[PDB]
Amino acid sequence: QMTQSPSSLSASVGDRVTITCQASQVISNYLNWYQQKPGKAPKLLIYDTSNLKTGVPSRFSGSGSGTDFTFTISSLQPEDIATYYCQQYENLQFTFGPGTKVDIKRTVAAPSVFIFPPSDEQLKSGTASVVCLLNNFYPREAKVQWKVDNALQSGNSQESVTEQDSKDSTYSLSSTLTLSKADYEKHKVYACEVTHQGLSSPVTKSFNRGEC
Amino acid sequence: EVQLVESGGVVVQPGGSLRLSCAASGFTFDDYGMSWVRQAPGKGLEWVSLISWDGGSTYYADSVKGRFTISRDNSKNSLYLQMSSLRAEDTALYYCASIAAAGSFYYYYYMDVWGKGTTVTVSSASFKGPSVFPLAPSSGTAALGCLVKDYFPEPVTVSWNSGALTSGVHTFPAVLQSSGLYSLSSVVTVPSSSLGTQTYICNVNHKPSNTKVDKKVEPKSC
Repeated sequence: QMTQSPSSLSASVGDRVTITCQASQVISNYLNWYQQKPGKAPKLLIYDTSNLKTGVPSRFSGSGSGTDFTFTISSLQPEDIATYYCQQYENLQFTFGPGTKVDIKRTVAAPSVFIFPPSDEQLKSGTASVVCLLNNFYPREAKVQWKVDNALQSGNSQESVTEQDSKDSTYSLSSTLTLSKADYEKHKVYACEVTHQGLSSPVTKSFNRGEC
Repeated sequence: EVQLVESGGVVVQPGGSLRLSCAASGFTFDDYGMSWVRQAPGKGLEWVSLISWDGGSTYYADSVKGRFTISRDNSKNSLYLQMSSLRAEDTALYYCASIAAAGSFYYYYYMDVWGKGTTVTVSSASFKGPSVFPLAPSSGTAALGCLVKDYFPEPVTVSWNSGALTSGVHTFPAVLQSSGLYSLSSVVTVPSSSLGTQTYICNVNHKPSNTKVDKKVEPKSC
């Protein structure tokens, strides 16, 4: 039951970042810290609480003892956007902590929202996919609610999110609602409602089945 | 250069067996213990097994004990992971890492060298090329895209206009559906003024099924 705090944080380039770890036992072997960037392998940055691996920049440091450890980035750089993990060796096992995801803080950007009905070519095969796009928003937190004739849909959608854009620091999100053709043709109004802190009120995009 | 290279990750049926390999180069392999660490899609790092320098000691995470066996052949600079009784939750990227030892009596450890990983997919699905459906621009800025639905296994690639269109493109991570097939969307935002004139074609390639598709996306015919 190792912990890390916070689970995610946003900071600007040049900000101090502080990430904490709680080991599951009073440490009796090394407490190490790793950096993992999107799509890449983990990299050791700090070993034995505070020692920098050869070649790691001076802005990284660590401290602690007992069960409580802290990893610091003195001045966040764009290349430091990553997930950071602490790691213990206790009870004859290596254990990695749950990780702390760091992204870039920028100004709030509300999503631009788009809904896409199922194509007639898809409906020929017996399934309907309805897609809702949330484009170029910040921060990451956003909620999509699907409604069909005013019935809230749960369990029948999936979503995914892009990595933070390297140039504008935004995210985008795609959600797909899937139903059978038979179910699709029993209902009229398909709606995606988006909640985000940049929107005064939630935005709803909708269509009526069969309309141009 | 010091390096570790994993291989052997493929699709394997639930209940099945698979052996992964890790080749070491550029250092004295038998001076180091070795570890396997895995990462399930979208999840954190999970250490799973380790082995001492000569193979005389092995250890496992409770999640894999009794199903996985770590071994090494120092004459071949190779580390292996034999997996058996595989489960959907064993689907992951598997990394090998060397165990550096230091401090008093060399009792203290860190994992300093890592490979790039090999991918294990535990599934009973068989190969399927995608169906590519339009996300038609609605009737300023318009959005359009392609829905790349119902393929197996990963990965697919998507380009727009043969790579000439990159600005405003977002290709999303795939999702694994409850059918066992993947789906992915790729979108682009473009000037509404362009919808009458400019052609938009998504180029989809699914090598595991030998499927290339070019899909033109336009406003709906009403």
